[PDB]
Amino acid sequence: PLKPNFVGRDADGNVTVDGRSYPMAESVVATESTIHRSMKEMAQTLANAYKTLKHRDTHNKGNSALAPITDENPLIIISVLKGSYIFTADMVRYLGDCGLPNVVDFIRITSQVLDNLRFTELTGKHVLIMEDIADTGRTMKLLVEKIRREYRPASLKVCVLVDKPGGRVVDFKPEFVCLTAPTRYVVGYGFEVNDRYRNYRHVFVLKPEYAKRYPSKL
Amino acid sequence: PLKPNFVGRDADGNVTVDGRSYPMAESVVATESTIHRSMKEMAQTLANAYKTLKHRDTHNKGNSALAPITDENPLIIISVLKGSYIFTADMVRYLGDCGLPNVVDFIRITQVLDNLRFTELTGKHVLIMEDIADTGRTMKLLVEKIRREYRPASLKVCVLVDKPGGRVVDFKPEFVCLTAPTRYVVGYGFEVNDRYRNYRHVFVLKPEYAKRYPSKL
Ligand SMILES: Nc1nc2c(ncn2[C@@H]2O[C@H](COP(=O)(O)O)[C@@H](O)[C@H]2O)c(=O)[nH]1
Ligand SMILES: Nc1nc2c(ncn2[C@@H]2O[C@H](COP(=O)(O)O)[C@@H](O)[C@H]2O)c(=O)[nH]1
Ligand SMILES: [Mg+2]
Ligand SMILES: [Mg+2]
Ligand SMILES: [Mg+2]
Ligand SMILES: [Mg+2]
Repeated sequence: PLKPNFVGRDADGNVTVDGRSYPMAESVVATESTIHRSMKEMAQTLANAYKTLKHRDTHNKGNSALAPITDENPLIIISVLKGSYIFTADMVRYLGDCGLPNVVDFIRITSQVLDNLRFTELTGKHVLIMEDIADTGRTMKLLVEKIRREYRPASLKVCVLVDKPGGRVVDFKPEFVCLTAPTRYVVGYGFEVNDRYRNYRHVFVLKPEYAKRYPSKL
Repeated sequence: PLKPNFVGRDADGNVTVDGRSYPMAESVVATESTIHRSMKEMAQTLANAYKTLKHRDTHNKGNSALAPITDENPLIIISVLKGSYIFTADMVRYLGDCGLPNVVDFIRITQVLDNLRFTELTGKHVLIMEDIADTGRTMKLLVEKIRREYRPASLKVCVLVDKPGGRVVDFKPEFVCLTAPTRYVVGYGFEVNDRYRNYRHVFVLKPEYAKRYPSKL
């Protein structure tokens, strides 16, 4: 993933990355190597932010003292399906590289809650939401409020792969931001049009003429 | 991921991979570079198996002819949560390298906890991506259910790990990355009460660690 990537155009005028054409792409927001550089650095930022904190001991319920973040009481990561699963898969491995014990549960929402968390012991825990992109801010603002009210974690913060601060309509600022995008619809590396393009290794601005390309329900 | 990993033992006799100690590990099943080599080879295998197949056109429903596998009508991948999500993340990008259009939806089972949201699977080629087959009961039941309820044109299973020595029902995955003995493994998607899931290598767990984390998450 961290081999340098070469952006160009083919003879048809389509964007290429490393010689492969992407007819749906207007431009390149970030290539694979750029994305993974930001994720590795972000994992270290996260390790540094969390590794000395303490929170409620649920490994041993007979204990009353707050406990360090360990395999016994790891950082709780809430990963928002579907858009975050690839991002989360790469991030948790880089967090392992940095020695930060964590466990992952998923929640699936619209942008409301389709699939609930199955972790039940979040009160008094350090909890980190891993989310694909913040645009108007409304989805995360609502999710953060929901988790805070239902569980009352010791802390609740958001890490996004991409922030689009130009789209904000509510006051919402993710504590941790890997990449920033212009105020456009992006696809690639988790981002999709009706699930297409999600498995690409780079993030692109979608051509407007592709926005309605796959209207048939899956 | 694909530079060869060094496997050793530290002064305490614990397994090391690239200088990092894993006290919960009895031994290494496969390191990261080996796993990713097997996944890249599997992605080519999958692309060869599917690239020329034809299935129902739901992109243009006015077309009665079967249609090739394309962005318009991709391979449907069902990924089994939670155990398959890292395997699936890596595999779909290798499938992209091999030019096989695909889309992923998730099903959560433990019993079915969270159903698919895709609904239009009739007459589609569908591939299940799963972490490990042991007794085979889990996949035998999932396959029967998907066949019955969705009626795909074809339904196959790709597992990261097969433990054929544990097979005790009529189930055989079509596509297998790695084959392992009948031992409990952890790392790279495999866990003990969610621990060790984010490690980059697959290990045999020490039996002493099997009950290390009894408390509900
Ligand atoms: N694929 C894609 N989805 C986006 C983009 N911007 C926002 N989203 C979607 O909208 C959600 C956030 O919406 P918000 O509530 O912040 O406006 C994201 O989680 C994602 O589903 C984008 O540029 N590309
Ligand atoms: N972590 C881990 N899980 C296993 C192992 N073997 C079987 N499983 C679990 O059991 C499920 C399938 O079991 P089966 O129904 O084939 O016996 C897997 O999806 C996984 O949850 C193993 O060696 N390690
Ligand atoms: Mg998401
Ligand atoms: Mg999504
Ligand atoms: Mg699970
Ligand atoms: Mg699974």
